[PDB]
Amino acid sequence: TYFYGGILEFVYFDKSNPDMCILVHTLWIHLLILFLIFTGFVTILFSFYG
Amino acid sequence: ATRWYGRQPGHLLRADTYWIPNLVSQRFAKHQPAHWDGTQNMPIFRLADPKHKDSYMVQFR
Amino acid sequence: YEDFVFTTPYFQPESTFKSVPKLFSDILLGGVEWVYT
Amino acid sequence: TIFAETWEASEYQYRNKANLKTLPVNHLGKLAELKFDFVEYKAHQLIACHLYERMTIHCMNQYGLFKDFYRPECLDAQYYFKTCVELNAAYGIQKKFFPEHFVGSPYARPVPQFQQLGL
Amino acid sequence: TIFAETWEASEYQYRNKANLKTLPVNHLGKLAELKFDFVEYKAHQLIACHLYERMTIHCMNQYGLFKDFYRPECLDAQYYFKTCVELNAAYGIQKKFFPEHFVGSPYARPVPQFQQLGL
Amino acid sequence: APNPYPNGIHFDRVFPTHYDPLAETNRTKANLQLIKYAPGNYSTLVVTSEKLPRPCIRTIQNYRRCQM
Amino acid sequence: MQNTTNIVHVPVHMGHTHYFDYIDSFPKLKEGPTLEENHITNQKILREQLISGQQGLEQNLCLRNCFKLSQKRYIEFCLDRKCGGADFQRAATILGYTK
Amino acid sequence: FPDRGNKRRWFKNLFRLIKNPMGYIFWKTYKARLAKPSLIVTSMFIGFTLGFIKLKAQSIAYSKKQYATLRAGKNIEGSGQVHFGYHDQKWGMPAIPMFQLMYYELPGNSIVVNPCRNQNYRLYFEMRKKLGI
Amino acid sequence: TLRAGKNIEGSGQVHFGYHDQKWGMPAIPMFQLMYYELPGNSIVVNPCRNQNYRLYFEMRKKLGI
Ligand SMILES: CCCCCCCCCCCCCCCCCC(=O)OC[C@H](COP(=O)([O-])OCC(O)COP(=O)([O-])OC[C@@H](COC(=O)CCCCCCCCCCCCCCCCC)OC(=O)CCCCCCCCCCCCCCCCC)OC(=O)CCCCCCCCCCCCCCCCC
Ligand SMILES: CCCCCCCCCCCCCCCCCC(=O)OC[C@H](COP(=O)([O-])OCC(O)COP(=O)([O-])OC[C@@H](COC(=O)CCCCCCCCCCCCCCCCC)OC(=O)CCCCCCCCCCCCCCCCC)OC(=O)CCCCCCCCCCCCCCCCC
Ligand SMILES: CCCCCCCCCCCCCCCCCC(=O)OC[C@H](COP(=O)([O-])OCC(O)COP(=O)([O-])OC[C@@H](COC(=O)CCCCCCCCCCCCCCCCC)OC(=O)CCCCCCCCCCCCCCCCC)OC(=O)CCCCCCCCCCCCCCCCC
Ligand SMILES: CCCCCCCCCCCCCCCCCC(=O)OC[C@H](COP(=O)([O-])OCC(O)COP(=O)([O-])OC[C@@H](COC(=O)CCCCCCCCCCCCCCCCC)OC(=O)CCCCCCCCCCCCCCCCC)OC(=O)CCCCCCCCCCCCCCCCC
Repeated sequence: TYFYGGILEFVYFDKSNPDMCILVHTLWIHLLILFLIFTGFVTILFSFYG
Repeated sequence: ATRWYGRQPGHLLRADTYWIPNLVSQRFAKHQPAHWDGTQNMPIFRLADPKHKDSYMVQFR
Repeated sequence: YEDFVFTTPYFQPESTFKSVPKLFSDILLGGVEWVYT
Repeated sequence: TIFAETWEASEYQYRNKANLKTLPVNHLGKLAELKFDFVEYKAHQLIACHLYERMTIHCMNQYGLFKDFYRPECLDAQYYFKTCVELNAAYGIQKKFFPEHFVGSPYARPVPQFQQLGL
Repeated sequence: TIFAETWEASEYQYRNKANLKTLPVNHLGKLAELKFDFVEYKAHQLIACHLYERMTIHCMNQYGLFKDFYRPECLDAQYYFKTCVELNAAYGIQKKFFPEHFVGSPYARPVPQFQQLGL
Repeated sequence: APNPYPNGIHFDRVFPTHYDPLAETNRTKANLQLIKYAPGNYSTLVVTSEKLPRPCIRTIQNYRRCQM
Repeated sequence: MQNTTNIVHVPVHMGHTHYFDYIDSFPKLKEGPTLEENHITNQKILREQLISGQQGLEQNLCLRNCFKLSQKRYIEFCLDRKCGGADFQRAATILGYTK
Repeated sequence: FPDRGNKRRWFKNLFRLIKNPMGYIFWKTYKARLAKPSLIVTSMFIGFTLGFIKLKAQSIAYSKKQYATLRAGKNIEGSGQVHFGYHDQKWGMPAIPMFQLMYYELPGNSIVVNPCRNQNYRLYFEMRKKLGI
Repeated sequence: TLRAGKNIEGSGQVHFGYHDQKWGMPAIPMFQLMYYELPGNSIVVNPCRNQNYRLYFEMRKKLGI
C-alpha cells in the first residue's frame, strides 16, 4: 500500500454477493412470451378466417 | 482514480451493419493479418469512445 | 505602518524572476462520462 | 494585460469552477452591418475590444447621438465596446491576482515535489 | 476503545461524509425471544457487543451446533455478535487514526488562532 | 434590447449544435429541443463580498478600540 | 451528503410523536422575568436617567461620536476640533474604554 | 335485493383472460376490429407504441447507471437526465428516419476482449513441448 | 438555488440517492387535519419596526412642530 497502493479509504463491505443465474429455461419462457406477442400480431392483422 | 480508469477506452468491433455507409464500405474492405506486437491493447478495431472518429455515430447514454 | 501591523514572513524578491514555462492544457466542455448505457 | 492579438481560449476558462462565459474574439460580422461607407484596416480588428471602439466612432461620425445613432447596428457596437472592456478588465485582474483559477496555470492543481512522495 | 457502557451517537457520526450507519446500543428486545430459561444480569447488557455474546453462549449451551442451533433467535445473536465486534473494531481504529472524520472533534473543522485573523 | 455579448457557452439537448456566437449577427431564439444558452444574457463579471454578522462586527470594533 | 444535515452546538430535545418531528423542549431552560417585569425594571432605569443623567451630556456625546472614527489620528483631530481640546486617554477613561 | 348473478364477475373475466388472453382479447375486440383503419394508422400505433417502450427500456438502463454511480461514491439529488442546471442533455434518438440513419444505439455485444488474449496460449504450447507432452 | 451557486443535475425532488423525500400531502382528511400548507402571507415584518417612529415624534418636538 505504501509503495504500490493508493490512499486508504473507508468503505462499507457488502457481504451479499449478487450474481445473475445463467439458465436455459429462462430463454424458453422468453420465446413463449414473444411467441404470444407475435401470434397476436398475426391474429389481429393477418387473420383471414371469418 | 475511478474516473481515470473509466476513460481508458475499450475495444469496439469495426463490423457494423447498422450504419448503411459501413454496410456498403465493409463489403469492399480487405481483412489483413494483424501481426502481434507483444501487447494486450492493440487497437485493431475501433474504440468505445464517443469522440472516436469511427464511433461518433454511436449514441453513448 | 499607519498605526497598523500586518504580520508577514520575510519576502524573497528572487521569486519574481522565476522560470515558469507555460504548458499546454485544453478544457473540453462536452466530453466523456464515467459509465454509459 | 494581453500583449498580442490572439489568446488561447482555454487560458481564460476556469478549472475548478463552472464555465458560464468565454472570452471570444471580436465579432467581425458586425462590421458588415454598417450600411454607410467606411475605411477599416485589417491590422486593427483582432486586438481585443478595439474593433467595437472604432465602429462606435464611425457610427458617431456618420450619425450623431440623437435619433440617428439609435439604430440596431450602431447601438450593439456601443454595447459590445462597453461590455468588452468591462469583462477584459475583470478577467485581466482575475488573471493577475487569481491565476490559480484558470486552466493552464500550474497552481490550479499543484504538482508535488518528489520529496513529498516518500520514496 | 470505549471505556464505558454509554457513548454519544453523534461522536460516531461523520461530519464531512454521508452517514449511512450508526453505532447503536445493544438490542435488549432480542433477549426476550429466547424460549428457554437463562440467567442474565442487567449489569452486562449495556457494554458493547457483550450481550449478543452471552446470548450466543446461552443458545450454544441449551442447544448445540447441529440442527438445533439453526433457529432464528440463535443465529441472529451469533450474526449480531460477529457483526458488532467487526464494526466496533473498524470504528475504534477509525477513531484512533481518523478522529477528524467524526462530529465533536475539534479537528473536523479547526477553529483558527487569533493570529491568523489579522487584527 | 441589444444582442447579448457573444458567449460560446451552451448546452445541447438532442444533438451537438456546435454553437458559434460569431457566425450570426443576431442570436436566434433558444428552442427547447436544440440548445440552451448560458445564464446572464446581459451580465458582467464583478467581485462581491459577504457582510459579516452585526454581532461579530461589534466584537471586532471593541477589540480594535481596546487595542489603540 | 444528506441535504437536511445540520450541526447544532447546544442541546435540544426532539418530540417522539407520530407524524411530527420537532423540538419540544430545551434542556435546563430557565424562564426569565416577564415582559411586564422587564418593562417596569427598564422604566426605573430610564426615569433616573431622564432626571439625573442629562447634565454634562453634550460633551460625552461628542467624545462618543469621535471614538467611532476609523483611525486614531482622526479621533485626536475630532477631540481637538470638536471636544475643545480633549485628551485621548482622558476621554477613554470617561467612556469606560480604559483598563 | 341486489343482482346476485353479477357477483364475482371481475374475477371471472380475469381468470378467462389468464386462461386464454388472445382469445379473450380477440372476441372482446371483434366488433371494434370490424372497422379497420388504414395501413398508415396501424403502422403509427405500432411505431409509437414500440418507440415508447424503447425509451422506457433506456430509462431503466439509466436508472441502473445512477445506482452504480451512487455506489461509486456520488450521492444523487433528484432523478432523471433532464438536467435543470448547467449541463448537457441528450433527449433520445428522434424516431424519424433522418436520425435513424445517422445514429444507432450502442450494442453492448460489440464491446469485446482484445484478441491478444489468445496469444497467451503460446505459453501452453511451449510448456507442453518442454515437459515432453 | 442555481443562482445561489449550486449546479443541479437531474430535476425534481424524488431524490434517487441518500436524501429524505417529501411527497405531496395525501389528499385525504387524515393528513388534511394534521398538516396545512405554509401561508406566505403569515410571514411578517416584526412589529418592533413601528417603534422606530418614536424618533419621529421626538424630532418633531425638538424642532417645535
Ligand atoms: C382475535 C383474533 C382474530 C381477529 C380477526 C380480526 C379480523 C376478522 C376477520 C373477518 C373479516 C371478515 C368479516 C366477515 C365478512 C362477512 C361479509 C360477507 O358475508 O362476505 C362478503 C363478501 C361478498 O363477496 P361476494 O358477494 O361473493 O361477491 C363480491 C362482489 O360480487 C364483487 O365481485 P366483483 O367480481 O365485481 O369484484 C369486485 C370486488 C373487488 O374486486 C377487485 O378488483 C379487488 C381485487 C383485490 C385483489 C387484487 C389486489 C391487488 C394486488 C394483488 C394482485 C393479484 C393479481 C392477480 C392476477 C395476476 C396478475 C395479472 O369487490 C370487493 O372488493 C368485495 C369485497 C367485499 C365487499 C366489502 C366492501 C369492500 C370495499 C373495499 C375493498 C378494499 C379491499 C379489496 C380486497 C378484496 C379482496 C377479495 O364475501 C367475502 O368477503 C368472503 C370473505 C371470506 C373470508 C374468510 C376469512 C375467515 C377468517 C380468517 C381471517 C384470518 C385473517 C388473519 C389476519 C392476521 C392479521 C394480518
Ligand atoms: C393493462 C395491462 C397491464 C399489464 C398487466 C400485465 C399482467 C401480467 C401478465 C404478464 C404476462 C406473462 C406472460 C406469460 C406467457 C404466457 C404465454 C401464453 O401463451 O399464455 C397462455 C397460457 C395458457 O396456456 P397453457 O399453458 O396451456 O395453460 C392452460 C392450462 O389449461 C392451465 O391449466 P388450468 O386451466 O387447469 O388452470 C386454471 C387456469 C386459470 O388459472 C388462473 O388464472 C389463476 C392463477 C393466476 C395466478 C396469478 C398469475 C400471476 C402472474 C403469473 C405468475 C408469475 C409469473 C409466471 C411466469 C409466466 C411466464 C413463464 O390456469 C391458467 O390459466 C394458466 C396458469 C397460469 C399460470 C399459473 C402458474 C404460474 C407459475 C408457472 C411457472 C412456469 C414458468 C417457470 C417460472 C419462469 C420464471 C423464469 O396462459 C397462462 O398460462 C398465463 C398467461 C397470463 C397472461 C396474462 C396477460 C394479460 C393481458 C396482458 C396485457 C395485454 C393486452 C393486449 C391488448 C391488445 C389490444 C389490441
Ligand atoms: C386515450 C383517451 C384519453 C384517456 C381517457 C380515456 C377515458 C376512458 C376511455 C378509455 C378507453 C378508450 C378506448 C380507446 C381505444 C379505441 C376505442 C375503440 O375501439 O373505438 C372503436 C375503434 C374503431 O375506430 P373508428 O374511430 O370507429 O373508425 C376506424 C376506421 O377504420 C377509420 O376511422 P377514421 O377514418 O374516421 O379515422 C382514422 C383513425 C384516426 O386516426 C388515429 O387514430 C390516429 C392514430 C395515430 C397513432 C396514435 C398512437 C397512439 C399513441 C401510442 C403512444 C403510446 C402512449 C404514450 C406516448 C404518446 C404520448 C402522447 O381512426 C382511429 O384510429 C380510431 C381511434 C382514434 C381515437 C383514439 C386514438 C387514441 C390515440 C392516442 C391518444 C393519446 C394517448 C394518451 C396516452 C397517455 C398515456 C400516459 O376501434 C378500433 O379498432 C381502432 C383502435 C385503434 C387500433 C388500430 C388497430 C391496431 C392494430 C395493432 C395490432 C397489434 C396487435 C398486438 C397484440 C399484442 C399481443 C396480444
Ligand atoms: C406490374 C405492376 C407492379 C406489380 C405490383 C404487385 C403488388 C403486389 C401487392 C401484394 C400485396 C400483398 C398482400 C398482403 C398485404 C398485407 C400487408 C399490408 O400492408 O396491407 C395493409 C392493408 C392494406 O392497406 P390499405 O388501407 O387498403 O391501403 C392500401 C393502399 O394504400 C391503397 O389505399 P390508398 O389509395 O388510400 O393509398 C394512397 C397512397 C398514395 O401513394 C401515392 O400516391 C404515391 C406514393 C409515393 C411514395 C413516395 C415514397 C418516398 C420514399 C422516400 C424514402 C426516404 C427514406 C428511404 C431510406 C432508404 C435507405 C437510404 O398512399 C398510401 O397510403 C400507400 C400505402 C403505403 C404503401 C407503402 C409501400 C409503398 C411502396 C410500394 C412498392 C410497390 C411499388 C409498385 C410500383 C407501382 C408503380 C405504379 O391494410 C392493413 O392495415 C391490414 C394489414 C396491416 C398490417 C401492417 C403490417 C405492415 C408490415 C407487414 C406487412 C406484411 C409483410 C410486408 C408486405 C409489404 C407491405 C408494405
